Amino acid sequence: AKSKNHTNHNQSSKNHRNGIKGPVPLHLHNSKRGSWLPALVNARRVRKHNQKAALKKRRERIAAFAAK
Amino acid sequence: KRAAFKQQQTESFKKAVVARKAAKAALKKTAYLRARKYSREYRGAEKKLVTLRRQAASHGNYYLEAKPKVAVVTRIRGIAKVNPKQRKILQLLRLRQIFNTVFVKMNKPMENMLRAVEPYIAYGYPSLATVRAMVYKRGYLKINGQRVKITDNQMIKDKYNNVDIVCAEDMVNQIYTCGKHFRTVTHGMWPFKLAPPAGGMRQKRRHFVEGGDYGNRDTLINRFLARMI
Amino acid sequence: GVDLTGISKKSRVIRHHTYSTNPYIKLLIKLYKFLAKRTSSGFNKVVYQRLIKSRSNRAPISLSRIAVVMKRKAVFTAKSKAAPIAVVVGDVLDDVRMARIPAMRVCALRFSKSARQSIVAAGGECLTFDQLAMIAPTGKNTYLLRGRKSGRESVRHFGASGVPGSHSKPYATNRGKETKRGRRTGRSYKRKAFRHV
Amino acid sequence: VKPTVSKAIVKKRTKRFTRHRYELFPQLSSSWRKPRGEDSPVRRRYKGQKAMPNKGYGSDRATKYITPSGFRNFPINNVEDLYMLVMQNRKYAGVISHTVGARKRKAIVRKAMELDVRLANGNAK
Amino acid sequence: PKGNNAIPHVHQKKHWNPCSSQKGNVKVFLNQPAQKHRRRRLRLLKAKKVFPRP
Amino acid sequence: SHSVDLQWVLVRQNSRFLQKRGGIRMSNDPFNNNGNWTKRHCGFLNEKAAVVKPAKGGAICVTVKDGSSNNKPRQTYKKTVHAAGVRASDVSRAVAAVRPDLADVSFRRARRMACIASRTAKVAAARKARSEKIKFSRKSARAKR
RNA sequence: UGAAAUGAGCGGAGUAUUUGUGCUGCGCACGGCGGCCGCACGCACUGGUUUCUUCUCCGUGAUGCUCCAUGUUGGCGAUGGAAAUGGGGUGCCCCCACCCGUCUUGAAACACGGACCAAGGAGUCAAACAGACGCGCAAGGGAGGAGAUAUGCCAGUACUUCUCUCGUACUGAAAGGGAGAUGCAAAAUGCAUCUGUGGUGUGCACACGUCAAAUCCGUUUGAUUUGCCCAACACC
RNA sequence: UGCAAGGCCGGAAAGAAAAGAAUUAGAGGCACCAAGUGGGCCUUCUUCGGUAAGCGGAGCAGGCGAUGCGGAAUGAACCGC
RNA sequence: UAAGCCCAAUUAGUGAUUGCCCAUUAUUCCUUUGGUAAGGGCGGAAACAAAGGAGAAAGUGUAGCCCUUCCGAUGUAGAUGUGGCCUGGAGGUUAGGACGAAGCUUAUGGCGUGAGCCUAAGAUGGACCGGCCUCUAGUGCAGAUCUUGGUUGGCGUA
Ligand SMILES: [Mg+2]
Ligand SMILES: [Mg+2]
Ligand SMILES: [Mg+2]
Ligand SMILES: [Mg+2]
Ligand SMILES: [Mg+2]
Ligand SMILES: [Mg+2]
Ligand SMILES: [Mg+2]
Ligand SMILES: [Mg+2]
Ligand SMILES: [Mg+2]
Ligand SMILES: [Mg+2]
Ligand SMILES: [Mg+2]
Ligand SMILES: [Mg+2]
Ligand SMILES: [Mg+2]
Ligand SMILES: [Mg+2]
Ligand SMILES: [Mg+2]
Ligand SMILES: [Mg+2]
Ligand SMILES: [Mg+2]
Ligand SMILES: [Mg+2]
Ligand SMILES: [Mg+2]
Ligand SMILES: [Mg+2]
Ligand SMILES: [Mg+2]
Ligand SMILES: [Mg+2]
Ligand SMILES: [Mg+2]
Ligand SMILES: [Mg+2]
Ligand SMILES: [Mg+2]
Ligand SMILES: [Mg+2]
Ligand SMILES: [Mg+2]
Ligand SMILES: [Mg+2]
Ligand SMILES: [Mg+2]
Ligand SMILES: [Mg+2]
Ligand SMILES: [Mg+2]
Repeated sequence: AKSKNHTNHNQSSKNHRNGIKGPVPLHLHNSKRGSWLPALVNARRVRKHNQKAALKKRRERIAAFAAK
Repeated sequence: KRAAFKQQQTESFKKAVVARKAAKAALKKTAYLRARKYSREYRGAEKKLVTLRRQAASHGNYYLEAKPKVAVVTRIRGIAKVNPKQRKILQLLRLRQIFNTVFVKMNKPMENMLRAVEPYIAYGYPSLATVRAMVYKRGYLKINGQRVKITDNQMIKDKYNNVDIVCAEDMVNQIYTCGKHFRTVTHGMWPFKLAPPAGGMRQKRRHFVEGGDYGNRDTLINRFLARMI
Repeated sequence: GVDLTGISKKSRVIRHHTYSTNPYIKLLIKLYKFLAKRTSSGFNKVVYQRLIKSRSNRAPISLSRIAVVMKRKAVFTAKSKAAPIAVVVGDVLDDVRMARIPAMRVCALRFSKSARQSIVAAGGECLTFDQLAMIAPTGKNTYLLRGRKSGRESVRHFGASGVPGSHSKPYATNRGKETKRGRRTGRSYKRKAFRHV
Repeated sequence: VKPTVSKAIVKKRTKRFTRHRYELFPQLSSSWRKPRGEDSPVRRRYKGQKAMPNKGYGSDRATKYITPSGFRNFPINNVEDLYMLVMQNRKYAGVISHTVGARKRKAIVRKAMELDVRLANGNAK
Repeated sequence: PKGNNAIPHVHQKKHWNPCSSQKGNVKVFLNQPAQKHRRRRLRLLKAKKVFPRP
Repeated sequence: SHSVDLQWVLVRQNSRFLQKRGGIRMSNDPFNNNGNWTKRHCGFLNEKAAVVKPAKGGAICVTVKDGSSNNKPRQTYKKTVHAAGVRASDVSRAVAAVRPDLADVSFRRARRMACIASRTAKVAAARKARSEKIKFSRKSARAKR
């Protein structure tokens, strides 16, 4: 026998029971994979240099603190 | 006999008692001065407006009154069969039960919200007597998430911790004149819970203009609330 | 009636008592509930909550990790001050990958025999919580630590391994069975390794 | 001995909660059972039907478990059990078990008279 | 529903369970301590019989 | 070694001194002044304890556990008998000398013992008067040997 | 029924304060005209006057952690086959009230099963896997089979080696290969040290300061600066 | 020494003025394990097929189903709650 | 001369503001129960014989350690909790019985919201058995055109 085909009667109520959650903020999950490659490669070189600078900065802080 | 730790407890308690009595006497004097100041301000404002109206009439002009700044809103319908948009607004006004009542500012953002839920509310412009009666008779504060009746001025001072709100007359003045601490005072109070109006209503399903009850009824709201408080 | 629709969704599930059957755990809970109620330190409150927690949420810690974090704190501490006491609400286990360690004072619910021997041989002391309550009632000059929870096999198994961007392990006993279709491009399709979120 | 005075007993409800339609079938006991029928008028709370138990009928905690005499019952089986009630004799009254024989009951009653301990099911005196 | 579980291979589709129509195919170890005692007793008796040989 | 706090955790739910009848929890511990099943009143468990007991005649006896020989059951409890007419405050002071937190309950128990002794004499006399008017038919005597 | 009376009400002492009305001073404000004229009596000077109107000021912590315990006048009750108050039983009056279980959007139904009672009557046992919770040990955990002697009451308990199994390392179809940090440097297996988070952002507690509110003046409750950041998340 | 990108150092910050110039019975985020259900029906506004139907098919919302109570004499869905 | 229809009032050109009746709703008072619950007390202050009294546990859950305060409470399918109730057997512990155990009968009351527990009487019976902490299972019936036994209106009828 025939039956109901389709309806959207109760769906809005179901979606709002646990609410419609907002988006993740922009500073999270901001991966750069798939972007324009030439700019991606150049940015990798700068980040490698910055890590070496960070290590050097900590050593100087330790030596200065020990000297009081 | 009492020994060791039982002595300094007695001495510290003795100093606590006298300090409590001194603080209570100081607060009573402060509340007396502020109440006297407010009453003189209210009388002076009324006499000023009376003279201004007389001057305009004697020369054929008109005097335009200032637009109302405060409204009092009460819910007059149950909780059944409410659309989602109306349901959301009534929750943001804290009107979750029939015959709950609140004070709101009568500005443009609030006016458009009251328009969307008109069939559920009756509102108007309160008077000094109405504000005073609600605070003294139906006034409750939110203390640690509990609904606590106001019974002395020390309770008010501890709740707000502001030098401008120390007594019950300070709360009345802020609400009635829409002072700079209007939001702080009203947000700190539990929503008012009132009784049904003695003598009945006309028709809750029609606007006041049509002979019903809901909508804006101006200063006639005070007669309505006088039978509910 | 009052319109309180969806008000039960703001309730939170918190344990108020322990499920343990250990009388010594019960004694420690009694002592630190008293301390948390009657003092003004956050250390006692945190210790009380962690004592209430369950075994799976009290992951063990490594002696090498303790040593590393203690050194990183000590490099920026004046030489006229004493090193803090490491405090773990859980178990401390030995580490064969690190042989040389400094003298440290550690308090924990339980020590393995190897860890106790290593600490004593290095020249430190192993303390219990009842001793700690007398040495530092308010937790002054301490270092609260937790063990690692990520890296467990159950955590590695959580999720569906057949959706794009997922790298969870499937539940299977035969390692060589669930290859081919759905995991290689040559067999119909391959699950995508990456997906933007 | 006189029991300690308490506030008046209220007893929110005195009638028992009996099973639906137990009067029409001899085999059905009057012990309460929760009706789970889909069309049951008792479950659906019709106006003229029987009521159902819930938490609102609970008794005042100040006067709970107190017998009309003003004491609370504590079962006893021999003479030595009386010494538990010596200090708190204004709060608890002893109840002798059904299976205690007549020979032993004579010793329990005689001892309780001297200690001034009330027996719920004593004899005369 | 089924959810996320291991795909089962329990291998119990033959008539192994003894029932009203099947003899079954099972082996239990309820005689293990008795057999252990019997073996030790037999070893002691054999040693006594073949004394003094190892 | 093994403290009172540890032992109370072990025996709180199950002990031969715990009488849980009906819904009431009582204690038949001989060294309990109240009959309540609490850690404070469990005299068999505490390091120090004191209890008020009646004596022959109309006297009141105080049994004290000093906590110096808890590993020798034969020498654990020592009795100090006081003759009749002793003030109830004097008895409480003897108890308070070993455990100050039992002073109030021991005072009330001392008065209760005195009232029982006087009532027993009055009841026994009345019963004997009734028994003298009854012929009876049998009476047994224990052999003196 | 005063076993804490917090009182404009109880107690004590004064019998005068100060709220309003009326009248009125200066300056400002307000209205009209084009600075002068008006001010119904607005703000400041807590402006003056006392003609009317009104009471004013002090006082009792818990050395009580909690529960129970206290007036007046009559009727009934003087130990009985007594009185009283609760239960229990049967009838009656006024009001209320469709037959249970079930499938179903919808049952009371002209939808099915339903004469009465007793006894019986339906999510169990085993194996593989996973999650939550309890317990032991921990880079290790644990057998199983079997033996040995207490042991010849005892199908239990006590003891034991190698081994076996899961794990400490993964990856490729396979032949195969196989994971530290820092510094100098740039070697087709580079060299040197070994008390050490590979880096960045956000991140308990603790340590050093500062600011608020409250305070029985001992200290508390919140914020924030800096350091290290544990667990954890994101990007490399 | 211009633009792009990643960092370091320093300053300022009604922490968001005034003009009707928001409000909240306003603690955010993240996981693990699992049930029932997958025949619906009615009403308000908008509608498609049909002469029409207590007929068939859809959009938004509220209900009955799963719910009594007080009203419309009586009624699953109407009015009040 | 409505007890009908359309308007309009509240005791009526006299004096200014609510005629009356009926809810599982609103306000308020008493009691219960559960919290994402909020606070206080818990070193026995001193003193006190019969011929003012008792209690006072550092605590999820009880006959709740005690006291104060605020808020919520209906519900099919379904999920979870309970120092929640009941039945046959096992390891412990503590009792009862020929001056009468189990079983059976009830206008026998008492207790608990309830599952149920306890006492009384037998003008019943004649030999075993109760409470508490753990362990264990062939562990709770109103209906399946359910199984077996007995009974029964139709009926002194065809
Ligand atoms: Mg369908
Ligand atoms: Mg009406
Ligand atoms: Mg409507
Ligand atoms: Mg790992
Ligand atoms: Mg009852
Ligand atoms: Mg239904
Ligand atoms: Mg499904
Ligand atoms: Mg004392
Ligand atoms: Mg006076
Ligand atoms: Mg019916
Ligand atoms: Mg049908
Ligand atoms: Mg039906
Ligand atoms: Mg029909
Ligand atoms: Mg059918
Ligand atoms: Mg191995
Ligand atoms: Mg070898
Ligand atoms: Mg691995
Ligand atoms: Mg390989
Ligand atoms: Mg390959
Ligand atoms: Mg603004
Ligand atoms: Mg179906
Ligand atoms: Mg159809
Ligand atoms: Mg259905
Ligand atoms: Mg309805
Ligand atoms: Mg009609
Ligand atoms: Mg309540
Ligand atoms: Mg419910
Ligand atoms: Mg059986
Ligand atoms: Mg009968
Ligand atoms: Mg069965
Ligand atoms: Mg049956």
